[PDB]
Amino acid sequence: VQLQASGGGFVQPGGSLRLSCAASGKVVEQGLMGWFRQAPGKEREFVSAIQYDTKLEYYADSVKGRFTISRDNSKNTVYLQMNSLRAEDTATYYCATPQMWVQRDRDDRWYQGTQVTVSS
Amino acid sequence: IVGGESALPGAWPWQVSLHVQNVHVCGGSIITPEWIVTAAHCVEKPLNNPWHWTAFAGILRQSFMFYGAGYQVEKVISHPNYDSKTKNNDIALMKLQKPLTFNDLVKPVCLPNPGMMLQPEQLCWISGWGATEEKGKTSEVLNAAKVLLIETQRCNSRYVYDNLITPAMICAGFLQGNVDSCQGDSGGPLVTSKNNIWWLIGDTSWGSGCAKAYRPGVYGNVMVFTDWIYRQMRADGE
Amino acid sequence: CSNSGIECDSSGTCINPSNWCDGVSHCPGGEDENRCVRLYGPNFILQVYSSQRKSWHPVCQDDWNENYGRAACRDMGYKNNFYSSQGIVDDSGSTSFMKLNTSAGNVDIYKKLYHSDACSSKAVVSLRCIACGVNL
Ligand SMILES: *[C@@H]1O[C@H](CO)[C@@H](O)[C@H](O)[C@H]1NC(C)=O
Ligand SMILES: [Ca+2]
Repeated sequence: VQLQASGGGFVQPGGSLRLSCAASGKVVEQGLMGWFRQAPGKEREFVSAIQYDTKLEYYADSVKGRFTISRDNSKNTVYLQMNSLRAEDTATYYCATPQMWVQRDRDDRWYQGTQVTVSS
Repeated sequence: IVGGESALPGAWPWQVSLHVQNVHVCGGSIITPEWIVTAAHCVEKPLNNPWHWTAFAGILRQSFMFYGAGYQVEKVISHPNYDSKTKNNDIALMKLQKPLTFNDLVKPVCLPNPGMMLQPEQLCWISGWGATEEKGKTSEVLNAAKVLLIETQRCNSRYVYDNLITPAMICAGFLQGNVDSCQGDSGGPLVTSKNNIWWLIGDTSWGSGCAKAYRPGVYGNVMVFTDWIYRQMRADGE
Repeated sequence: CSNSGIECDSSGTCINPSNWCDGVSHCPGGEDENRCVRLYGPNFILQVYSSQRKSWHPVCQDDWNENYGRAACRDMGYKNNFYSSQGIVDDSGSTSFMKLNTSAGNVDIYKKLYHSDACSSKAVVSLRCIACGVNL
């Protein structure tokens, strides 16, 4: 499956953003979709995940309560609604499948995303 | 697996394909009808949830691993001292909801005993559905390859992994590359034959690239983890 | 640990080796009482940790049978699994053994054995709990 993240930008602290993840390929391989992020010099951090039927979602502790993950299956698009953004949320945000985010090579970088910057 | 060949039915009957939502994500090794050894980096949140996982045994091809032909996972247990940043203690266990049926195609591998007295460059085998080339896609077919143990002294040299190989890790492969595990082989077996028995001595843990020179594969040192494994199985039984 | 003490896994709690596998749980997670049986070497020599001698010792074949072997397999976490067992000549360099007390009662398998300097059968138990490690 091929994934394309978009919707990032520069926002002020407390502002909001909505990211999109366009997927092309077999839907039977998108049963679990996830977002992760990476700041310069820091290890990548898993953010959120959602089941295809939307009956199960996941949030990391650092974003729980502020982010909301959702799906539109008529478009095969995964959304990440990010509210109450802080400077610590600045990173490049990517979307991926488990077969992509579980990596034998932790520093491999075949994972393209969208840049999100929070600063005043 | 880079630089290997296709596996015949029953060649590696302990190998399983571990699926998240019916897509291969990691390999594993059968040790009892219900227990599978895999890697902790396969099951970090949200993949610590057994609901997501199914195991496929005795099936060489991903396309024959249909929804419903797999064994639902009941428990997922990561090593309590697993450190994701350093990859240290990278081992996990999965318990199946129902026992496997052992036959010619599905059999367990033996846990290693203390005092195996393996050679410094012991001959080993790796298997899995990982990519056969760097940056490649998951293999449709189960592959396998011969790799040699690489002493931790040599593997920690400044031009290899530079003191990153802990006592809970072992290196295997070739310093000249060409044969190695790769993306998609995580959690699968590193086995060796001794006294006419196949022993599980490693689980595919990490690497830098695939089959590159002076970057061999690093595997969880199963021998170090056997006390923890027995404790988990003992606590489950009663 | 100090003074040849054994660490309770990685908990930071060290106990005297005489309290390792002595039937009483002294470790925070009971680590001293749940790994008292092991299989040594490529020929599966059954060994049990002796609290009296503070060391591992092979199990003497005297009076041993499959019921005792199955209890040993269960103590190691193999549940109802059992494959094979044999009395073999010891070659692990052992100078004493763990011998079976036939009238020991209903306790843990490692508490049915006592330290003994000789086996009457001149053989030690080799135990395999599951049929494993065979391919094409
Ligand atoms: C065997 O067990 C019985 C019952 O607990 C005990 O009275 C006896 O002393 C034991 N024998 C040996 C040789 O330790
Ligand atoms: Ca004790």
